Amino acid sequence: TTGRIVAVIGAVVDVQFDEGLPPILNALEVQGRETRLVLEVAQHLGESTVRTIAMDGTEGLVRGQKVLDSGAPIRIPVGPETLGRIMNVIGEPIDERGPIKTKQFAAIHAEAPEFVEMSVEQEILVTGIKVVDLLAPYAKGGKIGLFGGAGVGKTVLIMELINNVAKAHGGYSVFAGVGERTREGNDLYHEMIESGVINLKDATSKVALVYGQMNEPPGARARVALTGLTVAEYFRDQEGQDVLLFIDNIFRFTQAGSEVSALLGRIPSAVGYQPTLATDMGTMQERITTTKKGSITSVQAIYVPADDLTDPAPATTFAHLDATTVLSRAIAELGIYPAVDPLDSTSRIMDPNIVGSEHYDVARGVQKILQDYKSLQDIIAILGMDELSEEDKLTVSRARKIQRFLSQPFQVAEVFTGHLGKLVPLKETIKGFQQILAGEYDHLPEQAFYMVGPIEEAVAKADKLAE
Amino acid sequence: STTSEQSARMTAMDNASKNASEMIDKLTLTFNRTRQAVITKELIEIISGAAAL
Amino acid sequence: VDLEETGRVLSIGDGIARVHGLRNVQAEEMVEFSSGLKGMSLNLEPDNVGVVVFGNDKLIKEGDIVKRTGAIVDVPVGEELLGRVVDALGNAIDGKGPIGSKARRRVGLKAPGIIPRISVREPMQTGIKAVDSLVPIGRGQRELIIGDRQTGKTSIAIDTIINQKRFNDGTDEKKKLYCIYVAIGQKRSTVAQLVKRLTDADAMKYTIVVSATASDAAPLQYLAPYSGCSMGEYFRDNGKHALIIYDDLSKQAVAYRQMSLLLRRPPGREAYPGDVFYLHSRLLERAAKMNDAFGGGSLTALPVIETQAGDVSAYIPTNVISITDGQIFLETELFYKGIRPAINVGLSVSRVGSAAQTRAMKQVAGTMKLELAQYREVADAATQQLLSRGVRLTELLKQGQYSPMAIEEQVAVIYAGVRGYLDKLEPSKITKFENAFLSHVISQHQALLSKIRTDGKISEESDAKLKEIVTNFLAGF
Amino acid sequence: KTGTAEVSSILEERILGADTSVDLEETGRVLSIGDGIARVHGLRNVQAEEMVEFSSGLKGMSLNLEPDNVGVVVFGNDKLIKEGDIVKRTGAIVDVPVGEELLGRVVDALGNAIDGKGPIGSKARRRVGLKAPGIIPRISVREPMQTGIKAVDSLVPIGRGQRELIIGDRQTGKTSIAIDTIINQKRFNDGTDEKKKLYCIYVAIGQKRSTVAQLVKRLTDADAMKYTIVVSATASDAAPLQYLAPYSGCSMGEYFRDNGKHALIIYDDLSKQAVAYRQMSLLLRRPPGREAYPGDVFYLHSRLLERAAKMNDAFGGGSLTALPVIETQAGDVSAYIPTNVISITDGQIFLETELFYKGIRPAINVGLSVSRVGSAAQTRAMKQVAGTMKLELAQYREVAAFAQFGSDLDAATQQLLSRGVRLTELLKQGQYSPMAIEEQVAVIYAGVRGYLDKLEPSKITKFENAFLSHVISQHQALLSKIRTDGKISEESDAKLKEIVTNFLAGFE
Ligand SMILES: Nc1ncnc2c1ncn2[C@@H]1O[C@H](COP(=O)(O)OP(=O)(O)OP(=O)(O)O)[C@@H](O)[C@H]1O
Ligand SMILES: Nc1ncnc2c1ncn2[C@@H]1O[C@H](COP(=O)(O)OP(=O)(O)OP(=O)(O)O)[C@@H](O)[C@H]1O
Ligand SMILES: Nc1ncnc2c1ncn2[C@@H]1O[C@H](COP(=O)(O)OP(=O)(O)O)[C@@H](O)[C@H]1O
Ligand SMILES: [Mg+2]
Ligand SMILES: [Mg+2]
Repeated sequence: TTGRIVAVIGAVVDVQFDEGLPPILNALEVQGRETRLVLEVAQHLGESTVRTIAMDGTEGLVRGQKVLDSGAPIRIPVGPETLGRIMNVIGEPIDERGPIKTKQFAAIHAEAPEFVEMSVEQEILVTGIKVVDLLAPYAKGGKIGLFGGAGVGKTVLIMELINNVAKAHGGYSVFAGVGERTREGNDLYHEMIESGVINLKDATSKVALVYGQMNEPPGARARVALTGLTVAEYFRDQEGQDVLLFIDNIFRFTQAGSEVSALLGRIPSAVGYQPTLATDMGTMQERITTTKKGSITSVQAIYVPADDLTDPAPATTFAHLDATTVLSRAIAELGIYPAVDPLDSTSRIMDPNIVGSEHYDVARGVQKILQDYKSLQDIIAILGMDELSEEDKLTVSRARKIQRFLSQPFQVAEVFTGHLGKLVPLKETIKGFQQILAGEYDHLPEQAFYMVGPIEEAVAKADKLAE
Repeated sequence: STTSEQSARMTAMDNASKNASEMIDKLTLTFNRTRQAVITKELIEIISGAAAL
Repeated sequence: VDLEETGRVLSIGDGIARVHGLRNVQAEEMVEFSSGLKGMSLNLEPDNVGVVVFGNDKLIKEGDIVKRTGAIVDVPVGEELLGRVVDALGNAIDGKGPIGSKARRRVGLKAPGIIPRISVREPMQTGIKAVDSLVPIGRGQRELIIGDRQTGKTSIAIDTIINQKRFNDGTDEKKKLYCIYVAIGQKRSTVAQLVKRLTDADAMKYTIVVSATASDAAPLQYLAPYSGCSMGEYFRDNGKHALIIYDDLSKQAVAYRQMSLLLRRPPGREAYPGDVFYLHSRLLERAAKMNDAFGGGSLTALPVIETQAGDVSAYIPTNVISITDGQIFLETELFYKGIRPAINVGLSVSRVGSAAQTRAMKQVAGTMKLELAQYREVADAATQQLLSRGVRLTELLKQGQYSPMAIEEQVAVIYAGVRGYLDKLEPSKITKFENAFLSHVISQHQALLSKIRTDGKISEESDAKLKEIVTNFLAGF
Repeated sequence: KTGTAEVSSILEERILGADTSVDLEETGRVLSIGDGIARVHGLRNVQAEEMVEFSSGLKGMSLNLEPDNVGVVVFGNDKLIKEGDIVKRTGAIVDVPVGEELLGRVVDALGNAIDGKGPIGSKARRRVGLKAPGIIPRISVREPMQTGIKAVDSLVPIGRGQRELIIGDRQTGKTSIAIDTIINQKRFNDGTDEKKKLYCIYVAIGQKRSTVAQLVKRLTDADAMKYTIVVSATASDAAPLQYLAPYSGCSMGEYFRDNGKHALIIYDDLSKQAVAYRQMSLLLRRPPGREAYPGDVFYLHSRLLERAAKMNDAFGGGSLTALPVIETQAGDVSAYIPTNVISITDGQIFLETELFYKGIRPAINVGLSVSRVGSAAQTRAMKQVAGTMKLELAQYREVAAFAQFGSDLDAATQQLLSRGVRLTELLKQGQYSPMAIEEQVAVIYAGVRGYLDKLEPSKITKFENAFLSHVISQHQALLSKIRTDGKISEESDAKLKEIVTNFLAGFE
C-alpha cells in the first residue's frame, strides 16, 4: 500500500493512506530516500491519517513523498549468521562486512510467552565465577542488574560471562547497546575481536551485537532493545538453548521511551517520564523469561539518576530484577578481580529452598565473616591491630583469605594478569569456601589464595611459593 | 583523668558522627522526594499553560 | 450498517479508541471489537464514544467494527472458578479448558450500605505467629500489608492462603475460607511459580488467581481488582466467606495514572489524577461482613502496597491507610537483619480484629503485647529482665516460609515464651527449642491441643497440663 | 477543530477560482508572523529544514511542515516581515563555507565574515546537518591533545577525537581552559611536524559582542588566530542562528577531519544552544518536556557531539576533538542539559568556586573530573609521572579533612598531607601561560619524588617558576630528548635527578 507524507514535525511524520491503513507498530519505508528511512506507526489520527515515529533523520522529506507499507512490523534477520555481526535497529549491518545472509526474518514486536509457556521451577545459571555463583547466583531466565560501570571491569566481566556461557552451556549471546557511544561501541567491537568472542575469519563467534547509536532519533534508541530481544528469542525458541542478553544501558532505554512519548504529544508522568513507563518497561522485560524450550538471561547495566534509587526509572526497573551485581572502584584498587562487591551484591534465589541448604549456609557464612571483618577494620584503624582478641585475629585472617579466594583469573584477561583463565564449576566453589570457613587452611599464607581457580590451585600455589 | 577524658571524647565523637549519619540518611530521602516533587510541579505548570491556550 | 448497535473505530491510539456510532450504547457498557478484543465505553460524547480497549491497541485499526454486547462490564463468577487462573476479564489462561460459569456479576456494582454490615466477630487465621498474636485479622476486615521491595508481603499472603487448608478440608461450612489472589503489574514468572507453590500445597482447590501481569495493557491492570472483588462478592453474598488479596494496589494506581494521562486529564500530586482515592475506596469498601439477615457471609481484603524507601506518608500509601482497617508494616531493616516476617509491631495495628481474636490466643497474646511494648521502650535489674524477655519473644516470633501454624501450636509456643520458661535459655537457641517443642507437642500430646482448639480457651486444667508439658520438655532439652 | 490556513482570505481566494494564478509549489504567502516564527501558506515542494527566502531579503529555515502551512523560523528580526509577504524556496538545505580560507577570520553562524577584513575565500561548501561517522571509520583514541594545563594534562588527559566537557559554574575558568588550550597549540603549528598541528574552532553561542571582541584580541596578542576560526552567534542574534552556530562550527571542523588534518572545536556555550532551541520549539507549539525543553533535545546535542571522531588511516587519520562547555547553576550536574551532555561525552573537567578562591586556579576539581580515555591519551613520560601523582593525590583527598588538625596524627598521615599540599601547589598555573609537555613532566617529576618535601608550601609556586626557567635556559638537550623521544630514558632520569638536586641544593 502507498501513502503520502502529509506532515513532518521533527522526528514525527504524519502519513496518509488513501487505500488502506497499516496497523499500529507497522514499519513504513519512505520511497525517494538516499538511505533507507523506516517509520513506525504509533497512532491512527482518523481521516486515513497515521502518525509515525521516524527511525532516522527526517530532514529533506517533502510533503507528498510516497511511503510504502511493508505490511509487518520491523523485521530483522535472525539466525546463526548474526553472530559476530553488528547491525542497527532495523537490521541493516553497520560493520561493513556485507549482508547478514539468513533464511529467517523475525518481527521485533512480539508478545511475552503465554502463562503456559512458562517454567514453574526456579533454576541457577552457573557462570563459572566464584563471587557471582556464591554470593549472588544468577537465576536462569532472570534479569540481573549490574552497577558501577566506570573503569571497574564492566566490559571484561561482560566478555567473560559471554565466554563462560558459550563454553559451559554452549549458548550464544546478544549484546544490545541502547544508546551506545560510537567511540565506546567501536572500542567494544575491537575488545571482543581481541579476546576472541568475535571471529571475523572462521565464523565461530559467540555474540551478536546490536547497536542503537547515541545520535539516532529517539524512535530508534527506544527499539534496539527489542531488536536484541528478537535476535535472542530466535536462539531460545528455534535453537532451544539458554541465551544471554546484555542490555547496556537500560536507563537509556527508558530515556528514549520518554522522549518518544513526549514527541508524540503525551502528558508526562511523575518526574517527566512517559505516562506508559511501567508498561513500556514491562512489555520488554516480560520477554526475558524461561519458556519450556529454552531461556533468556538478561544483564541490564543500570544507571541511577541523581544517585536516587526511588527515581521512577530505577524504581520501575528494580521491580523486574532477579539479582544484582555491584562492581566497586574500592575493590579494583585492592587488585581483586572481578571487582564485584561481595556484600552489596544481592540475589532473589539466595534461598535454601532454591539453591539448597549447603549453598545457602556457605553463602551466609561468607557474608557474615566478611561483615565481621568490615566491622573489625574500624577497630584496627582506631585502636590498632594489637587490641584484637585471638578469636578475632583469626576471623580477620579468614576473611582476608576469603577475599583473596573470591578473586579469579578470567580467560578473556590473560593479557592483563599473566595467568591462565579458570572456569570454576559450582561444586568446586562451594567446597573451597566451606573448607576455608571450616579453618582447614588456616596455616597457608593469604597470597596463596590470590587469583587462583579451585582450592586445589591455592594448595599448589602455597606449595610453589613456600618451597 | 586525661586518659579517661580522651577515651570519652573518642566515644562521644563516634556517637555524634553516627547520629549525623542517620540524620543525613533521613534528610537525603526527604531531599530526593522534594526534588522529584518540584520537577513534577514545574512540569505540570508548563503542561497546564500549554493546554490552556 | 446498523449505526445504533454497531459503530466504526474513528481513531485508535493511546489505548483509547474513538468510535462513531453505537447510538444506543450505555455508559460503562462493554463492547466487542471485530478483531477479538473488548472495550468499555467511558465517554458517551455527542459525536463519538470513547472506548478503552482491554488489550493491546495494536490489534485495533481505524475502520474496524465495534459491536455492543448489551451488558455492563461483568465477569463470570461461581464455584466453577476455584482452582483456575483467569485474566482480568474471566477468560482462563491456564489452558485447562473453558471456565464454564453460570452467573455473571458486574465489576462496578456498589458496596453494601450501612445496615447490611455488622461488626467483625470471627477470626481469619493466617498461621503467622506475629500476625495472629499481635495484629489479629478478623473476617470482613481490610488489613493493608504495606512494605518495600523484597520484604516478604507476598509471603504473608501465601502463608494465609496455604493456612486456610485446615478449615477447607474439614466439614464445618462456617469456617471454610475461599481465597482469591489478584496479581497486578507483577511478573508472570512470579505468578506461575506462585500457582505451582499453591498446587504443591493442595491450596488451589479453593483459590482463584486473577492475573494482570506487567505485560498486560493498562486497562486490564486497572480492571483486575474489580474482577477479583466481584468473584469474591459472589461468595460474600451467598453466605460463604472469602479472602481477596490485591497485590499490589500501587501497580493498579500506576496503571490508572497511565489511563488518565493518556486521556489528557489534569494531573495532581505526583501526577496522579484526583480519582485515585475514589479508585481505591470504591474497591476496598466491598470487603464487608454481612449480617444474618443478608446471609452472614464475609469478604476479607488484604491489599498490598509497596512504599518507596520506607516512605509511609506518601500519597497512595496514605490514601489506602485512610481506607483500610489497620496495617502490617513490614520493615526492610528488620527483614535484612534477619527477623522474618519483618513486621514492625510498633507501627502495625489492627482496628477491628482485636475483638475477633481467639480467647486462647487472646489471653496469652495480651501479656506478649505488654512485654514487647515494655521492651520497646528500653532499647540494672528490671531493665535487664525486660531486655532478656523481649529478645526471647522477638526470636520466638521468627518463622519459616510456607509453614503456617495452627492456632493451638501458636498458643503453646507463645505460652512457653511469655510465662518465662525460656528466660534461662540462651537467646540463640530459642528457634531450635521452638522447632523441637512443636514436634513434641504435635506428636504425643494431641489431646491437649485438640481440647484447647475445641473449647476455644486455655482452661485452668489445660493451663496446668501445658505447664507440665513445657517444664518437662525444657528439663529434657 | 480548526486550521491556521482556514482564514477567510485563503477561502475567499479558493471560492472564486483565484488559487490557480498563484504558484503554491515554490512560493508561499505568510499567514502569520510573530516572535520570530512565520507561518507560511504554500511552499508545497519545500523540504524539512530547507532554507526559504522572504521577499524583504531575510532568510529562514522551514522546520514544521504541517498539512495546512509551513512553520519557518526567521534568521533575524521579524520587523521586516508582514502578513501577506512572499516566501521563495532556495532549494538547498542550509550549508556553510569551509576551508583554510576561514582561518584567522571571525564569522557568524552562516559563514559571513563579521570582522570587516573582506570577503571570505570559500572554495568549498558543506551541509551542517550531515550524519557523523560510523562504527568502522573510527579507531581508538591514542594521540594526546596537549592542553598546556598541568592539571588537565596530568590527571584528566584529553586525546584526539575525544569529547571532553568543561562543566562548571559561572566565573570559574571554563573559557580560560578553552583559550589556554587554543593558545598552547602555537608551539606545534609553528613547527614543521605535520601530524601535531591542531587547528582550532571557537564557537561563541550567546555571548555578548564585547566578550568575543576581547577574546579575539587575546588570541591575536598570542598570535593564535592564524590557525583559529571564531564563529559568533551572540545574544543579539536570532534564536535560529544561536541554534545553528554549533553545527556550522562542527562542519567547518569536519572539513579538516575529512582531509587528514586535526581540529579542535570548543562549543562555548552549549547550555545556550539548548535555550535557543527551547525558544524555537516553544514558539512552534511543540510539546514541552522537563524544564520546558522539547523532547528531542538529547538528540540535538548527541547528533552534534558524535561528530568528534578519530578517523582511521584508511580514511585519512584526521580527527576532530570537541570541548563542549556547560554552565551548571549551583552545583547541579543532575539538571536536564548537564545530565544529557554528561551522558553523551567521554569525560569532564569539573571546575569549582570553592577551589577558585582557595587559591587553586585553574579550579579543576580532581576526583569529580574524569577521562574515560585516560592514560591512552598521554605520552610515556607523562604517564610515568602522572600515575604516581594521581595515586598520591587520591591518597591525599581522603585525609584532607584532617588537614586542619594535621598534627596529633600518625606520621603516615602527616606525610600524606605534606605531599598532597605540595602537589596541589604544583598544579597551580597562571593564566594564558600554557606549558610544553617537557616542562610539565619536569615540574611534576620534581614534585612527586619528594624533592619539595623540604620547601615550604608558600615557596612552591616560586620554586616551580625559578626551576622551570633554569631548566628551560641551561638544559635544552634534556628537554629536547624528552620531547622528541617521548619517554624518560634512564640516562634522562638521572639527568633530571641531578638537575633537580643541584637547583634545589641552593634555592633560598
Ligand atoms: N518468613 C520468611 N523467612 C525467610 N525468608 C523469607 C520469609 N519471607 C520472605 N522471605 C524471603 O524474601 C524473599 C522475597 O519474599 P516476597 O516475595 O514475599 O517479598 P515481596 O515483597 O513479595 O517481593 P516483591 O516486592 O519483589 O514482590 C523471598 O525470596 C524469600 O526467600
Ligand atoms: N588559572 C587562573 N589564574 C588566574 N586567574 C584566572 C585563572 N582562570 C581564570 N581566571 C580568571 O577568572 C575570571 C573568570 O574566568 P572565565 O571568564 O574564563 O570563567 P568563565 O566560567 O568562562 O566565565 P563565564 O562562564 O561567566 O564567561 C577571569 O577574569 C580570569 O582572568
Ligand atoms: N580480571 C581482570 N584482570 C586484570 N585486569 C582487569 C580485570 N578486570 C578488569 N580489569 C581492569 O579494568 C580496567 C577497565 O576495564 P573495562 O571494564 O574493559 O573498561 P570499562 O570499565 O571502562 O568498561 C582494565 O584496564 C583492566 O586492566
Ligand atoms: Mg510480591
Ligand atoms: Mg566564559
